[PDB]
Amino acid sequence: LTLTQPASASATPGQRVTISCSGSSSNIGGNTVNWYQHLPGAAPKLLIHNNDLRPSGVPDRFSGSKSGTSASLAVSGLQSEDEADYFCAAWDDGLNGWVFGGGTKLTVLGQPKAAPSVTLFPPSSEELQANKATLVCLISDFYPGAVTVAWKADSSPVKAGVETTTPSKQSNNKYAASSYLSLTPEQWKSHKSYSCQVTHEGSTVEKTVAPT
Amino acid sequence: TGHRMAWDMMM
Amino acid sequence: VQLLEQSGAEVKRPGASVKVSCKASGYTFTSYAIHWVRQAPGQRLEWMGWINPGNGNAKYSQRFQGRVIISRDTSATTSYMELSSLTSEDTAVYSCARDRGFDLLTGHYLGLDPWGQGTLVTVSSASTKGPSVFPLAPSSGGTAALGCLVKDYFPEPVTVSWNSGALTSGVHTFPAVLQSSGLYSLSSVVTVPSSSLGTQTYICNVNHKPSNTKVDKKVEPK
Ligand SMILES: [Cl-]
Repeated sequence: LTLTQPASASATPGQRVTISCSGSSSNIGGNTVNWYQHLPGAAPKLLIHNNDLRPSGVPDRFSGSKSGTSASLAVSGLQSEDEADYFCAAWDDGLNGWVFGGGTKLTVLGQPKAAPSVTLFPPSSEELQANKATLVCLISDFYPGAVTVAWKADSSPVKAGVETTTPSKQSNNKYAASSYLSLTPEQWKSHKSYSCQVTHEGSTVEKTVAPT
Repeated sequence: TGHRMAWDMMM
Repeated sequence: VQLLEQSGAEVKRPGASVKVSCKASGYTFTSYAIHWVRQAPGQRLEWMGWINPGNGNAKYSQRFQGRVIISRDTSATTSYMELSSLTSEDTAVYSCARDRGFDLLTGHYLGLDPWGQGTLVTVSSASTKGPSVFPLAPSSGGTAALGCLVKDYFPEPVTVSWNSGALTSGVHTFPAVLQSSGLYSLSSVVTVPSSSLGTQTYICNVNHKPSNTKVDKKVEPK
């Protein structure tokens, strides 16, 4: 079954932030809530067990509470290292097993916006010789990690043959993504141009290439 | 079954 | 320190079965239950079942009953989860976790802790395929971007270096996209001085262990 958490939470350093978990009589109602921190590439770390108890090592700035069919994790004196995904867990009497919340991504506010760099490559002559054509739109150095990518043939929107990655963190803590438009050589050669258009925080960067 | 009862039976 | 160490990533065809292992250490294996859970891409954790490693008693979620078997080898302090009749819905990271159980003195629940690192299982009907590597010829100020498109390979992973590892400044290799064909593609790009383009050789080295393929693709100006 399901425990419900907000998709995200955010606050500035030093602030107090709370994350809620809602369930039913057959999980949170009757059993304890347990909370985990999840950092990239690492196994979940138990932060709170039995509603409100901290394991050894866990800073006292983490606390938990439960009331009726809901529960809350609070983090006070928020630090940048607290940026992570947090999820709740409880035994469910109907499942006779564990149920988990979908997790809440906690953002520690403060990093300024950064604009994307966009590079667009046309199909290589060798790929065209292999009877294929791929346009490659590479997007990097942007923050926050949310972008929209749109492609155009001449001036018209293209939806077919587009594949775009989900933005991923770079080592400089900005984000990157890539988008690919697959075409036949005939389509590539038949148009005046194709464009990759990247929108981020209400600003747009458009790059254009042409078979000419 | 509640969590403690279930855990008691299993273990 | 208590550890649960899991077996490596697996690729399976629809209809096959997979068996994932979880090696425990640092505590008395037979005294604590082991749970198995999974998480599909974009979805939440889902509990699959649990076992008392002392006696082998296993119990399962009704959603998996009849095609999951959880077992253990006490001499090897290892638990196994076998899932049969795989479909693409079974692509997920599979994780084990130790049940610390209840404190017999206080009645407090002590938590599932620690957890294993997870094992990715990918279920796909795609056949192993080495990539076609295409040069992305340089594009400019005092620097220029050039790269390689690593197209249509299966399964993951591919490794990419430039100039046999002698070039790292300004290298950016992007995460792969998974296409509707079930094949992956990725790109790697490097930023280099424009003044070097006439004289310096740039080669991307792509290795795809699963198809036993290596490509060294020279990238020239056009
Ligand atoms: Cl409980």
